[PDB]
Amino acid sequence: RETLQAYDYLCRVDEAKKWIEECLGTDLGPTSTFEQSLRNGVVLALLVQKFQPDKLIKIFYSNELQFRHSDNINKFLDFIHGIGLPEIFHFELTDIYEGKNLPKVIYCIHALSYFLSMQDLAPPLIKSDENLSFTDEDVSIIVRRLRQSNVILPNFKAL
Ligand SMILES: [Hg+2]
Ligand SMILES: [Hg+2]
Ligand SMILES: [Hg+2]
Ligand SMILES: [Hg+2]
Repeated sequence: RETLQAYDYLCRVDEAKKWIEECLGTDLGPTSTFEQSLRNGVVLALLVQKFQPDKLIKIFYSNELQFRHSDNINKFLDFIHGIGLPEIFHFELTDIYEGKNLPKVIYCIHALSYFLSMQDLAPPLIKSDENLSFTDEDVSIIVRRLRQSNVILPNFKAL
């Protein structure tokens, strides 16, 4: 069933969101729109900054003029490649910039969080509460997205 699959994925997104919220110490909006909110690269770039306090990272989020998403996105990619993590754990610019594989981005955040907490450089990702749920609207939206793509959801369990 697509609904059950949608339910599963929404919990993974919620877990990734909560982990970064805890890391950035800030509120990051609804889970149903979290993936889309990552496309401009700001949040991921802030994650980098946090782990590289000795480096100044120019992050762009101007509301007066359009900024280059890839600039913030490449900051995150350089970081996950720079710490030597396997390519299988990452995502590509297109996946997030064009939103062609947002779940991969979420999987990437899960992977990163595991490696980092494992090296205890950060608190661990936390499995969603068992009673954690979402509105049918949010779930149906996920189902529609799955019906519009050929994307296959990543293997979170194996993490
Ligand atoms: Hg779930
Ligand atoms: Hg965290
Ligand atoms: Hg933008
Ligand atoms: Hg990653």
